[PDB]
Amino acid sequence: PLMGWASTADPLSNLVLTFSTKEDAIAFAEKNGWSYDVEERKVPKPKSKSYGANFSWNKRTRVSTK
Amino acid sequence: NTTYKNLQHHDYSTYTFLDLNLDLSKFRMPQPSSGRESPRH
Amino acid sequence: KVDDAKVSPPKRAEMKTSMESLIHHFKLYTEGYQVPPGATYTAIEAPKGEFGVY
Amino acid sequence: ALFVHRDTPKNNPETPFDFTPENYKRIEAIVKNYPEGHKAAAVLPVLDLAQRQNGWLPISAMNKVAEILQVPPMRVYEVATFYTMYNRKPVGKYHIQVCTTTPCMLRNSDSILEAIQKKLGIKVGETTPDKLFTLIEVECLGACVNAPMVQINDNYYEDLTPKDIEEIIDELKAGKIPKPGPRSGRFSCEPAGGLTSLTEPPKGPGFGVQAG
Amino acid sequence: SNLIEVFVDGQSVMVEPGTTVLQACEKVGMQIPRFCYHERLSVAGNCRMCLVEIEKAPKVVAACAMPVMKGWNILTNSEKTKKAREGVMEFLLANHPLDCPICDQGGECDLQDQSMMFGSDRSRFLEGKRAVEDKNIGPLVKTIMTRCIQCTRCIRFASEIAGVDDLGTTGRGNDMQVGTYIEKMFMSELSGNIIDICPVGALTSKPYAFTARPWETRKTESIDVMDAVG
Amino acid sequence: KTSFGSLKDEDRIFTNLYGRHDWRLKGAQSRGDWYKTKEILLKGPDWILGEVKTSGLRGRGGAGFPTGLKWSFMNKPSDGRPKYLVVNADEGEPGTCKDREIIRHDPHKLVEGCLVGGRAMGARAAYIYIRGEFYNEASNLQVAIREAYEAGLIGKNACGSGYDFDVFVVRGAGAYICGEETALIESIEGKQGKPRLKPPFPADVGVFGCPTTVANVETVAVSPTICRRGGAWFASFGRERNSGTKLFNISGHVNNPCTVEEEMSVPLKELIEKHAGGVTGGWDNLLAVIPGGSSTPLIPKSVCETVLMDFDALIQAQTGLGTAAVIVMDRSTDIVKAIARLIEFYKHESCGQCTPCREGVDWMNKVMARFVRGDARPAEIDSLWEISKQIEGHTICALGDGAAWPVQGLIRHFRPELEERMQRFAQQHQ
Amino acid sequence: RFRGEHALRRYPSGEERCIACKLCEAVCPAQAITIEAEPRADGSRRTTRYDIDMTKCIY
Ligand SMILES: Cc1cc2nc3c(=O)[nH]c(=O)nc-3n(C[C@H](O)[C@H](O)[C@H](O)COP(=O)(O)O)c2cc1C
Ligand code: SF4
Ligand code: SF4
Ligand code: SF4
Ligand code: SF4
Ligand code: FES
Ligand code: FES
Repeated sequence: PLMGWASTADPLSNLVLTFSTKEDAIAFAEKNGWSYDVEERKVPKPKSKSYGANFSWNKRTRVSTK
Repeated sequence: NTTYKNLQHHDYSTYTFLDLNLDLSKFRMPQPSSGRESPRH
Repeated sequence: KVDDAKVSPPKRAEMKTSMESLIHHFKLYTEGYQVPPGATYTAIEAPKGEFGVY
Repeated sequence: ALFVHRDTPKNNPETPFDFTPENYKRIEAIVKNYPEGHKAAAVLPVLDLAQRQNGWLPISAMNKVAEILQVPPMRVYEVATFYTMYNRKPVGKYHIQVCTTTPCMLRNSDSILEAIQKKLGIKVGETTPDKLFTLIEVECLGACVNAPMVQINDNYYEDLTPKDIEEIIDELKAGKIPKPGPRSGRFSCEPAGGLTSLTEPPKGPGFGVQAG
Repeated sequence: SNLIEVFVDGQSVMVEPGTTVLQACEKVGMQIPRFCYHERLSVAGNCRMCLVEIEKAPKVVAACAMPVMKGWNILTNSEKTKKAREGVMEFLLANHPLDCPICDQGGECDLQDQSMMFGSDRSRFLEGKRAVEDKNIGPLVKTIMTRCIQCTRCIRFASEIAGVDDLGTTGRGNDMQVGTYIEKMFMSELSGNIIDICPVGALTSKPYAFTARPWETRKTESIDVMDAVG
Repeated sequence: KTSFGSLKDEDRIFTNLYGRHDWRLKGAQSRGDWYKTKEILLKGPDWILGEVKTSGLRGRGGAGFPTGLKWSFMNKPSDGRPKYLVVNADEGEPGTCKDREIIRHDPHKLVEGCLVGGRAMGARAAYIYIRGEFYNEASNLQVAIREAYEAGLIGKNACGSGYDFDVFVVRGAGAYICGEETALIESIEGKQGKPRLKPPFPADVGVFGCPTTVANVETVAVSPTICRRGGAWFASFGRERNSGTKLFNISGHVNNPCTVEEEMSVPLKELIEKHAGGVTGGWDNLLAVIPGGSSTPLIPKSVCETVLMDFDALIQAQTGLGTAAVIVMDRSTDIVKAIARLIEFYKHESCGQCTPCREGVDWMNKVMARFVRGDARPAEIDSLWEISKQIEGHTICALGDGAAWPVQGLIRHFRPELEERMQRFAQQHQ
Repeated sequence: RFRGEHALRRYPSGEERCIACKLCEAVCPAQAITIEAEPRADGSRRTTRYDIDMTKCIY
């Protein structure tokens, strides 16, 4: 109420712990006591694209611009 | 032969290219289609 | 300074008229230059003694 | 050269613009040449028809071509802003292209540039305070083997000199048009010495061939 | 059974047929730096950044659009690969204006990060530096078209996801203005998703425009509303 | 083997250079067209390909890819997708008039050759792309197509046998890039002229997705003559890799600048002076010689007095042979100014696909401006050397490469005029 | 080159020299700079709040 800042009563608000595997993450979280929510890893899906398919003859995949 | 066998080019008017494309439109095999009539149909 | 602008920032003349030196100035002061992984140690002679840094 | 439209009416659709049904039959011949399934390939010949009908194309012409070829207009705007033969500025009857790059400038095009400049009056790249003298200097056209060259509406002029400049410009003022071919004799692209080409009447299919 | 042998600097790995060099290099972890390729769109090649010296070839070729013959070896850390990256990164920063303070992608540039980690340091090209004046695309998307590196990513996004076909290249040589020719305020769906496509600071958010620069703001997981897909 | 080769009469592949006896299919029959071609066509396209590789046709237009390998790639078995033949007829490399002469004085042998190429590889229709600068010559081509149709011998069921073959003509709209190999293909497609990526070849995906190819007009002109004439009669003029006749033209600085057919090799001094008038001011007046046109490095005086005019010879001279502007230029012109105007041409015509040619021709245009005004340092001329090493081959097409090579030739040969120009600018400012 | 008062500058007969480009708060080793930025009705990007903590400022 004097400067327009965001104070907090949260010492733990600026923790982050970058790990390398989900197993050690869950093991450390269960080791140190508190609860935890696991979200699963999502890779980009591999696709099938080609420039010749962008220059189709009777397929509708057509670049239409260039 | 040292005589300019052209001047057959000389009479060319500004419509003659589209005129020749117009008149030579027959015996045209159907320029093969592909699915839709257009990229957006 | 070193003549490796991807570590030390350039000076003002090239900074106000370059492009690579302005980019290097900008990102070098925002992010900080990347440092390859590994653990090093060194130590020099502080007037106390072995000032070591790991 | 101001590649954004910025309407300025005598533009600003709808400018009233329409063709001739004979030109519509030209349009149907043009999109009857190309195969079915790829109608969008005749954009440049239809836009060439629009330029040959009305000497420069307005934006309503591009909307018209887009509605005829049932395409979005943006491809027509790309093709209009991309090439060289299509001048979106309004021009006059005759259009002067003074071509000068590698044999043309190195065979002294600057005399021709000075002659055109101090005969016509308006500066290079600009237009004239009448019609029929929109002057631009241009890059290579292909017809290189002679003096630096002048293209007017589908015609060439080679082997120039400032008295030929005076003659051709005064006769385009009069309206009588000279030949597209070369000057100073040499009625084609010729070796202009002692006729170092072929002289005998060629035999052709008569003499020794094989597997025919 | 449909495998291809490549060596990534000796490390062998297997490649499905028809795919690119770049997907296998990203399979082994090597992010070859890219500017025009993006996986939600088709493959242009107009940014030239992904050059890599593939062996027994005097010419250095692109990696976003190379068919993968059997038995390659891909030299990413060679000499002339680095020399080509130095050259291309020096070419990009020539006609790019000194706007990194007044840009809105200070923390999130691509020229800045990749020109630190891959480019030269002492610049050249003393005079010159042409500028393209901006347009008015939409009141939701602030647009400066001098910073456009003409990378042809928004164009492919339009013609292949938006289907609107209002953005195009105009001109030749150095002079390629990218946009809509006819003073039309481009308004369509997913036009807010073009400020995340544009890799350089040439298409930014209009209402956000000048409130923060993204190292201060912390990033937090949440779930969407107002659509049933999230 | 010939002693460096020259023109022997009636060994000209095509007569009627200009304005000769008539301009008609009857004149084509008198000059050697429509003679016994059906017996050539009905033997099998493998024999035509054997005839062409017997002649050993080097590909024209200044590329180097031979016609036999290309049209042997064109022997794909026919699927449901048709095959197309595209006859390219633009004239880049300013200084050209290569096929302007051919399409102005003899379209009939081009009709012969496109019929031969359509039979020889399974092609079905031939699109002929003329430059947009050539309305009158295009209408002459239309009159010749009307004559060939009105004979009732092409179009549908050609040569009397059941073999239809249609030919169309598409105008240009003015470009250098539409002459190239694949921007041609997409310029026919109605999209704006922009090259594709090469490892999908035109012989696999082409005009909208069909196995097509693109032939130069000189290849189309020479093609029925090799079919109607003997094997390797063409190949007896010059060396073994390159073989046959070529248009060597001086479009530039000589007295009577003109065009001559010659064989594959020639002594260059005989070529320049003993056929086309004389050099303007004598043999010792010229500063240098450019072969090829505009995509070729220069050749100075002490190199041009000795080097013969072969493709392998100009590979040995680190250049590339093209057409029709094998010209000299005088000391009275500044070659810095000439090459700078050529770089301005390169900026004015180039598409904007690839980043490096775009920005490299941008820097080279502004830097050659600063060299004509002379306002730089020698580190700048070596920087221009470094960027010309950087650009080359790192693009799609060869316009960036053909912008790299003249800078290379100027730096390899004419350093001292640059140094004296910069020293005179130092004397001017100081 | 003493380091004292933390003053601002401005253009010759012109507006505020700052752009609010957040470099000083990105480098401030006790984070005493606090910048909240907004553009005004003109269009040039500017600020709202530019605070220096004199306690945290190590100079
Ligand atoms: C930079 C460049 C410019 C070209 N200019 C022309 C041209 O003006 N006219 C043309 O017919 N072909 C032109 N071409 C294409 C070449 O002539 C090419 O060799 C042709 O497609 C096939 O010729 P070839 O089969 O006889 O080798 C150009 C190609 C490149 C790379
Ligand atoms: S506006 Fe952005 S995304 Fe579009 S071409 Fe330019 S730099 Fe690329
Ligand atoms: S996009 Fe351009 S102006 Fe913006 S931060 Fe990057 S280099 Fe600077
Ligand atoms: S090198 Fe230049 S002109 Fe050639 S395809 Fe690439 S962008 Fe176009
Ligand atoms: S935000 Fe800080 S670094 Fe940027 S202009 Fe303002 S005072 Fe300078
Ligand atoms: S340069 Fe003038 S015509 Fe080719
Ligand atoms: S990523 Fe391959 S060229 Fe842009």
